[PDB]
Amino acid sequence: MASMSVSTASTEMSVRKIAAHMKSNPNAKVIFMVGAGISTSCGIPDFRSPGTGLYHNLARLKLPYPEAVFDVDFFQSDPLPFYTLAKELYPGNFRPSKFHYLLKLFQDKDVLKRVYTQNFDTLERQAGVKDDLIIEAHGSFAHCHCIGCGKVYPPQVFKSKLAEHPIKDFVKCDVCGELVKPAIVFFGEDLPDSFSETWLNDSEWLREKITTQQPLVIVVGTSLAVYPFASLPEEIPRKVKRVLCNLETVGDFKANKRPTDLIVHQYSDEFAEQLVEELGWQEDFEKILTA
Amino acid sequence: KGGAKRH
Ligand SMILES: NC(=O)c1ccc[n+]([C@@H]2CC(COP(=O)(O)OP(=O)(O)OC[C@H]3O[C@@H](n4cnc5c(N)ncnc54)[C@H](O)[C@@H]3O)[C@@H](O)[C@H]2O)c1
Ligand SMILES: [Zn+2]
Repeated sequence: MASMSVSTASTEMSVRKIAAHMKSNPNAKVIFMVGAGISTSCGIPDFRSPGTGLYHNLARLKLPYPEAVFDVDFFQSDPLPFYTLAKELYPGNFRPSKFHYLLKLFQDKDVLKRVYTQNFDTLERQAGVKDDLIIEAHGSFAHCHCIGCGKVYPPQVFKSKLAEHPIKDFVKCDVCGELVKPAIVFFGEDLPDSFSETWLNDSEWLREKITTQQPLVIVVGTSLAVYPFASLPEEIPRKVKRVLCNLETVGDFKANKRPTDLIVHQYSDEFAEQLVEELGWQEDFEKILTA
Repeated sequence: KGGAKRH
């Protein structure tokens, strides 16, 4: 939970512009669009990084390259790399960051319209963000289905396999015989229907507020390289203010930058602490932290 | 919808 600024430069002033826009439009709400950057301070090992215990266990197992672990044809051929990843990443093995708790503060103040997330942690929900405000664009472990017929399975049947030494005898469907997996969106599958359907309602909400008060969309801790999520920032209305809190300028904010775009080069946890101070909400934050 | 999860 302690943070520091990324460089000698202060970002307090940029962050103060953000707080200034919410003080001027006090019943306006914010849409957040987040990725793996916001969960780095929680100690979630990156499966692409050498140097993690996960990476070396997956290499030992003959995984050809990291993202094969999220590839349906590979999993069908050999489910063990996926099961080993799950055993290490499964919810309940980490705790939410100070950034995750900022979202829950924004909900308590009724200024959260929706969070769109690329992460399959579920730390937004664990932190107490309501179901109706979350869109887990790449799925989670909380549902499971037969890859062959779609039959539904409680998540606990897959869970119970991961506590076994060694892991063998994978979940198989009692109707068709194919593998059952978690509802994690693998590369090459479509996203859940609620992704497109809710962005459709929220795109319409963004346009209608510019003609009345004014809304804010803040993108944090993502490289905007995975589609179709990363088509979102380009689809934000021309007249709706966009903020990027990211170690680097990426995506549509580097390709096609907009006069009102605000870029803040800062660690998501440090961003959270500066925003809460520039908002005046120190007291209700502190209390959420110590529960 | 946007297509399938890709780079
Ligand atoms: N927690 C998770 O569910 C999780 C963990 C590890 C990898 N992933 C992969 C990540 C992913 C989506 O790409 P994505 O979100 O864009 O990941 P990414 O790893 O490609 O990029 C994260 C971005 O955030 C930046 N970053 C890293 N730490 C911080 C920080 N503390 N504060 C601000 N910015 C930071 C960084 O500059 C980078 O562009 C998927 O394909 C996943 O499979 C998800
Ligand atoms: Zn089946």
